[PDB]
Amino acid sequence: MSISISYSTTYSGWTVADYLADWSAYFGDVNHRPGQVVDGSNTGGFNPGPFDGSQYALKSTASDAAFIAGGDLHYTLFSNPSHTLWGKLDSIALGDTLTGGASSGGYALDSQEVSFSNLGLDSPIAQGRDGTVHKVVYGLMSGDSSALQGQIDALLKAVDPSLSINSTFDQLAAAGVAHATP
Repeated sequence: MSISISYSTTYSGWTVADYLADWSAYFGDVNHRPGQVVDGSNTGGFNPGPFDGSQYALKSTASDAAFIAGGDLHYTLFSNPSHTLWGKLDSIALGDTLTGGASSGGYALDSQEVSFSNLGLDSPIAQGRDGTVHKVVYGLMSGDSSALQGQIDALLKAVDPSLSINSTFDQLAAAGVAHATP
């Protein structure tokens, strides 16, 4: 099946692009870069882990913002090509207050704002950091939602060419693609 969106009633009138720019700015940058991963505060984590699973989750350094990437995900760590997220990305959940982890049976958000599901993205290991899955998720880590925006846009176009990243969540609901939280 094709892209499926969940949205808080708050954002009914908001556009997906406007939402993502404010989200990404609110989440900020955890500075997950060479020489800047010196402890556990900015790694995120995998479920089940240690470097592969059905979820990768990360919370903001600055705020209570967090995201959960869902799929069948893999991370090379120090192995060539190094520091590459690859695999199937099915979903991206954005919201507040990450709970849980590997030891409690999964990551969760207390307050989900928006989620994008059935993304159908799939990157092979050998593509390295140029893979779409890596760029999408690493962008969210870095306070840049661009790659994710582009991919959401393309998927929406394919459902109905009047739909885009610049559509309202309400508009997307009218087209069969999104649903507000009751």
